[PDB]
Amino acid sequence: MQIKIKYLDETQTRINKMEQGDWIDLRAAEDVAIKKDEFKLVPLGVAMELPEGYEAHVVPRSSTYKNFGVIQTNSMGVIDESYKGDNDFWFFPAYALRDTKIKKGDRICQFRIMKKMPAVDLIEVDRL
Amino acid sequence: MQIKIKYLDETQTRINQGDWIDLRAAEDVAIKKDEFKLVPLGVAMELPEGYEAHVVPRSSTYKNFGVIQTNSMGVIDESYKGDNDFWFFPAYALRDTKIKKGDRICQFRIMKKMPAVDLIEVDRL
Amino acid sequence: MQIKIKYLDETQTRINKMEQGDWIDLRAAEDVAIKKDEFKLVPLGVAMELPEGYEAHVVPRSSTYKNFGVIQTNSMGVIDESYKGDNDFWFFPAYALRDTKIKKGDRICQFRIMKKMPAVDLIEVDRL
Ligand SMILES: O=c1ccn([C@H]2C[C@H](O)[C@@H](COP(=O)(O)OP(=O)(O)O)O2)c(=O)[nH]1
Ligand SMILES: O=c1ccn([C@H]2C[C@H](O)[C@@H](COP(=O)(O)OP(=O)(O)O)O2)c(=O)[nH]1
Repeated sequence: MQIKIKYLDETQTRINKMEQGDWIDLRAAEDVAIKKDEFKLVPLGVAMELPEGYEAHVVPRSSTYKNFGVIQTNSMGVIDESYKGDNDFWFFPAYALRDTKIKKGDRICQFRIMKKMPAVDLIEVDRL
Repeated sequence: MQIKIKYLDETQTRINQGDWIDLRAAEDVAIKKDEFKLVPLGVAMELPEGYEAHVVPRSSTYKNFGVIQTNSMGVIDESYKGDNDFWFFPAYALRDTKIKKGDRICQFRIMKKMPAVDLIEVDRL
Repeated sequence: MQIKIKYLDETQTRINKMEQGDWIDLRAAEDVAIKKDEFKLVPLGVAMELPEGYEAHVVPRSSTYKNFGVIQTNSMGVIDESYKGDNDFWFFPAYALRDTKIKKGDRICQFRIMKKMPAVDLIEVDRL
């Protein structure tokens, strides 16, 4: 199956090929400084069309906290197959636990795709 | 396949493919900066056999409410299916905040449970 | 399908799993004290060889916040099949929101396996 990827501009680092199944590192599109106890949506400089029936999950890297002192505010980001527009760029929602500087090109998070959940009928009941 | 849902009361907003599903606050919940509260979602559910639920914030949850989910991602097992097994969102407030009854606060999907696997102890890898 | 598990030493409480595919709790390998607003990588005292083509995901137990006042700084840890060396021990990255103590043996996080994402073609495009 395939992913189509548009970059914000020619200066964004092209990302890893995916012929092995490993999660794929995504990078800051520009310098971002965040003060302690402040929040920033860090641009990742990438828009994607994911295979039909799939979604992507985004979490921080293992060394993200050590190096940058940030947590991801939504825990795990979900990118649906439908977020496939030419302006549908990806962002890492960063809350800083300490004063920090993130530089353009720094790897800041990682993503993989997964099959979206199957067809389900929700049915209300009065008692389990 | 089917999920059976019981709602806490008649006032809870009935929920609603493949997309993750929005869950909502069952009552008003005020949380001060640096304080924690379990936010009731006013739903109990009987998931399909051999499936579990995963619960994460919505993308806009932090912008709108200034809360983070303290367990990162909640796992609701197939076996949490009793009549009193209502779901909760564990919220830590990074600023003073006010959640209102009915506000969408998190979202869930189901996923097949891990395969049968045997843990074997070895003294070296 | 199996997982090979090596323990740090004899004093580590062996980890049992449920026949059903429940997530599996892991424990702290030693007594760890963490101050408010400090970070510690909490050793779990286990190294594992996961089945081929699988990865593990590590999240906190629902009760970890209430019992120990810590969040997991990477949201959800990804353990690849490749992290199967004799000194590839697993850790829970903990940030304390209050002064806390975690005891040796305490069940603090939980894991399951999942198949790795399938081989996919990343293909750059000028517009979506
Ligand atoms: O974010 C979550 C996570 C879990 N639960 C439900 C399912 C869970 O079984 C119960 C509380 O479980 P527990 O007995 O505290 O521990 P365990 O998670 O091993 O069941 O709450 C939630 O409502 N929200
Ligand atoms: O929550 C976690 C996340 C990962 N690891 C392990 C697996 C990982 O391989 C190693 C850190 O190595 P890395 O090379 O910084 O990251 P990765 O292997 O994720 O690229 O720590 C943990 O013990 N706990």
